[PDB]
Amino acid sequence: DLADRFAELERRYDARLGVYVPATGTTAAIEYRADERFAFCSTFKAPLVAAVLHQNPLTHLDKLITYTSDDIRSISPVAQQHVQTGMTIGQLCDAAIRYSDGTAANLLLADLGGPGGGTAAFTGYLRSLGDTVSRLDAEEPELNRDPPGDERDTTTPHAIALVLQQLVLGNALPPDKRALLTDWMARNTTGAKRIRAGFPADWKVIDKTGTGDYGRANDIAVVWSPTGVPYVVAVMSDRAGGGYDAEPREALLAEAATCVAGVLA
Amino acid sequence: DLADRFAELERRYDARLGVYVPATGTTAAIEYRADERFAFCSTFKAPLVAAVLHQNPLTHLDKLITYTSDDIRSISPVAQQHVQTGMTIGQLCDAAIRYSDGTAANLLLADLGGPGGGTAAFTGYLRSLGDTVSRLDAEEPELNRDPPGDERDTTTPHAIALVLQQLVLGNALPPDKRALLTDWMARNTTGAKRIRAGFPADWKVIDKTGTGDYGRANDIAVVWSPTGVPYVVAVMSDRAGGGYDAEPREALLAEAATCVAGVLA
Amino acid sequence: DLADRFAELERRYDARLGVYVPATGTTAAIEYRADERFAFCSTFKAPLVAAVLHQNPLTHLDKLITYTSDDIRSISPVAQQHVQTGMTIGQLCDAAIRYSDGTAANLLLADLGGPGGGTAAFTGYLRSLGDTVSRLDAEEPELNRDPPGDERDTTTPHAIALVLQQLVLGNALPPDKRALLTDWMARNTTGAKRIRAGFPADWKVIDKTGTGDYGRANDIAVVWSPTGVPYVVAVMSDRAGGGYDAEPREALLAEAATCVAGVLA
Amino acid sequence: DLADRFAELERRYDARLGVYVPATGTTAAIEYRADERFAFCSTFKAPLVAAVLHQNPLTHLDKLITYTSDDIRSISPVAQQHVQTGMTIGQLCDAAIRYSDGTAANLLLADLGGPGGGTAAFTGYLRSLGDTVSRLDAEEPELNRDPPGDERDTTTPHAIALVLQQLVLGNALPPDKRALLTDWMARNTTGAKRIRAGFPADWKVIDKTGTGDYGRANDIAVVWSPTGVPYVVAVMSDRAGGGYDAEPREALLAEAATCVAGVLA
Ligand SMILES: CO/N=C(\C(=O)N[C@@H]1C(=O)N2C(C(=O)O)=C(CSc3nc(=O)c(=O)[nH]n3C)CS[C@H]12)c1csc(N)n1
Ligand SMILES: CO/N=C(\C(=O)N[C@@H]1C(=O)N2C(C(=O)O)=C(CSc3nc(=O)c(=O)[nH]n3C)CS[C@H]12)c1csc(N)n1
Ligand SMILES: CO/N=C(\C(=O)N[C@@H]1C(=O)N2C(C(=O)O)=C(CSc3nc(=O)c(=O)[nH]n3C)CS[C@H]12)c1csc(N)n1
Ligand SMILES: CO/N=C(\C(=O)N[C@@H]1C(=O)N2C(C(=O)O)=C(CSc3nc(=O)c(=O)[nH]n3C)CS[C@H]12)c1csc(N)n1
Repeated sequence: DLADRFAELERRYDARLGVYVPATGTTAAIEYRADERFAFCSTFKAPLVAAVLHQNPLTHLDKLITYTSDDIRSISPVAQQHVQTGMTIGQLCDAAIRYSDGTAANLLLADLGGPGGGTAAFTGYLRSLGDTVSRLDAEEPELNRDPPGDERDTTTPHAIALVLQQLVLGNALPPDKRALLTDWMARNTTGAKRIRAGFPADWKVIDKTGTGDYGRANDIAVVWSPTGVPYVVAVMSDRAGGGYDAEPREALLAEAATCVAGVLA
Repeated sequence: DLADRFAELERRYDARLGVYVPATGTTAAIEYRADERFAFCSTFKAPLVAAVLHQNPLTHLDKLITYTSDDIRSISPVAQQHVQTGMTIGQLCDAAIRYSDGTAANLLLADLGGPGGGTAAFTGYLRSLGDTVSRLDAEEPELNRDPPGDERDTTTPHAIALVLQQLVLGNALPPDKRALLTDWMARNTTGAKRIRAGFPADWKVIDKTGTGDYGRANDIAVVWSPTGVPYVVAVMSDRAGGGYDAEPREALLAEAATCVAGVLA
Repeated sequence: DLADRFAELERRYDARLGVYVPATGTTAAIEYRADERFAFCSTFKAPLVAAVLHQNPLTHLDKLITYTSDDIRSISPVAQQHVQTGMTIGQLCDAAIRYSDGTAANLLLADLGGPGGGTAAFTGYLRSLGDTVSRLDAEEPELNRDPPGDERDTTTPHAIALVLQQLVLGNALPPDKRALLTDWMARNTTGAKRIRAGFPADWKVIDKTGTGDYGRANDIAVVWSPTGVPYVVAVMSDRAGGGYDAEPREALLAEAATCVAGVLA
Repeated sequence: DLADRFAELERRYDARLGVYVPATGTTAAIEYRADERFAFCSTFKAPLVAAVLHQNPLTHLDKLITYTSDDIRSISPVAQQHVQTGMTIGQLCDAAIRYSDGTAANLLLADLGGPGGGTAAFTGYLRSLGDTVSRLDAEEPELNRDPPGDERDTTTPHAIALVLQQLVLGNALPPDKRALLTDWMARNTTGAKRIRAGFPADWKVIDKTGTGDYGRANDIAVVWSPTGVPYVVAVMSDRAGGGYDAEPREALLAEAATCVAGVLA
């Protein structure tokens, strides 16, 4: 009867909603269109940062990347402030996660190197995690604009929830780097109205948002109950019936999250 | 399946849990032990203030009540500091609700007058509101200590939820007096870890708690969704099998509330 | 002033105000009528519990005292609830401090034993702390009623501040017992509108209030700066010019504390 | 003696501190570097909203402003989530004040119109209020980065306090519009550790913060005594000797506020 409530939310917001919460020892998985494809949008920036941490000896975080105003593409609140100074890899990681900085993500992808500006290597990083479904094909901002049904730049709530589970709660990264990724998501500034708005204040929430055209609004999160039990929540949505210009509905993700909180409480 | 989650909570906390949320236009009633009896404890102080407001002109709120050190027979955080100054009816209403002041409640009961020091007149007021179930039989502090199974000083989640619905959302009180009751409950200091802890921060919660021996912990609340839609939530619990000294589990009420929030989201 | 502002408070509230803050390494002492005598009222209950703790092994805390309703004099919110059960020394300590229970204080005095119902031995305990000025002569409730100028049941802001400094910050008690006394004062329920109201919330305040006739209102506190630096604050007041029923003005004490906070910041 | 206490705070925090509290009927002005220039940082957003409120009917708040990803050039916690939805003038006012949203302020400056993207018209509004000292020369984020000694984008504690006094306590705005400005500042999310942290909990505080490079940390507030007596408090600081990256010290502002509270108590 959770599917009835999610399909109810879909009706309310004229949206397609994807929800996945991996099973734990105590709780069964929650699955609503969990294996349908949804566009990454900025949610790839969290595993992208893990890709950078994984293949680099950490001192790489201090490597200074310079760029020009021609490189500033999509919402980049931090990169627009540093054309003159450049930004270290660490600052690009910090910016890409906490401010969803689009230029920072492109520079970090470029740092992965290879064809398609780093997107083949980023997909390849996902494969190293066991995710054979997801793919990144374009950079910011084009990766938000693929039409509905196009498999490029998509993940599934199932696939990305499992990816995030390994990155934050599992062993994808050494504890060294794991802590840096976790802290950046914990101090994310873009998620206040999504999964975080749907869980009671005394649950801890770390998350990475994603937003794009066709009313795409995602949030992937790790949440901790007041007793300290972790759950991974992937909530993805789009509103393709409204066309390219369809507006994201953040309240859909908050309400879907509150529904999830009630099953996990 | 909500009932299954409530039974799991009852198991987790060694508690008996009662939940009632009255039906609305869009939502069905939520009922768990909705018609079983649970001890009022201080939850009676919310309708008590309404009873005093109901039978008195607003100007009665300024009447100064004086009392003695002999009247301090229970936890009275506000009245204890005012034996020498006296206290206004308004301040007793404020104290009974916001600080659960025990002496304030006895003075308001006496202000109702009649047999049992006001206890008969308070019950009759509940009866006048359609509450055929509830009964107040003692004053503070005895009304918290009736043994399990004793019908005295008990209500049901169903009955107290319907009482509270009429007081805050219905027309039991004129708008001026209703606004005073709502404001006192809105500024309550005792409910932070109960229904308020289980609802997301962007839901508005006004409540009146109750706590007693036998692990008794209640919380009656009016909550507003972020869209401004009101619901009445009565959550009552005790741990009576664990004896007189059983500790209340506030976290039980917070978790029950999170379960309810997920169904109302 | 500083003395101009305290004397302005005396004008505003038509009161006599005594303030003492012992010198530290960083701050000079604060003194306003610091050596004039003011009535203890319930502030003696904090050193009384220290007297009881010092004289006895912790196991003494479990000793059960029984009493009758004839012993219940003065404001005794806890002892009124336990005539039939009796109370252990520990809960008598708890009640005397956190609820200013007058009956609990008389029983604890009796446990000190000796002439005057324990008041000579309690006085003697203060002398062991270096306080040669203060004296307890009567029990509850008579100790609140001495006329102005009468030296009985009086202390000075100077003497009691240094008494409390030794009990909480010094070594009058072994760390075991020091923690019990400190925890009781930290969880006091009667001081919300006195020294606690005058200090910013991120200053930690532990206190013991005192209230009596002739507008007597005292508060003795240990406060901790946000960086963790402790100060002892004694604020004592009376309004004897207005006679026996002069009302205490709690707001004088909150304001005096705010003045003290401003010099300690 | 207050100036001595401020000079010590300045020593302790390696900071330059400016404090102004306008005179009242009962209290003298408090002045510490009241006429030295400090950078506005985001404290200008409070009179900015006042300017928008003043030269437009209330219904203007419903006007929908759309903007692009290119407009996100500073920390914009609300506006970076509404590139696709737009934001009303009302929502931009809310955001500029409560979240210090940088894009929101730039969009509001554009709504003021005129040369320099609105910076001339906003300064002209300060002139109409009698502020001959303050000037805004740049938009977000440049106005936070001017070097020490540069007069651009600066105000004084004296000037900003007098502006804020007129806006909240005077008659610069009609009461309908005055209440919106007051309410936004009352619900500000950024000031918990500054003037609000330095005042006792029972003082009402509404404020607008500013933070920038060179250790700049400002807070302008209106505070109400427990008696309901209002004061305007401007506290500004920088640590400019420590360079561009010198860290702001919020505790300096809280301690300065505690000093002022002690004088106003
Ligand atoms: C968790 O998100 N909540 C936010 C929010 O968006 N805050 C952001 C966050 O994490 N921020 C940070 C930073 O990155 O450290 C900062 C620092 S921004 C900055 N820091 C520098 O060191 C520097 O050299 N330049 N700049 C520009 C302040 S708030 C913003 C918020 C805004 S108002 C409010 N109550 N919360
Ligand atoms: C004879 O009465 N017995 C009482 C009693 O005084 N009951 C009253 C009642 O219903 N009250 C309420 C309230 O409004 O809930 C309360 C709960 S307020 C509270 N105090 C805390 O210290 C705390 O940590 N959390 N909370 C929530 C105070 S007792 C009074 C009692 C309380 S616990 C226990 N074992 N007995
Ligand atoms: C800091 O003080 N603030 C108070 C306040 O007065 N709280 C008190 C405090 O510490 N209390 C305690 C207790 O003694 O533990 C209790 C428990 S009283 C109690 N416990 C038992 O186990 C029992 O068998 N019987 N009884 C009667 C609850 S509130 C009161 C307060 C009132 S409303 C609110 N939010 N806080
Ligand atoms: C180029 O601009 N540089 C800025 C800047 O954008 N300044 C703005 C300004 O005045 N702002 C304010 C505010 O309203 O006070 C703030 C302070 S609020 C805040 N910051 C935190 O880091 C945090 O954890 N919690 N909270 C509540 C955000 S930056 C913005 C900056 C911020 S810190 C720094 N070193 N530079």
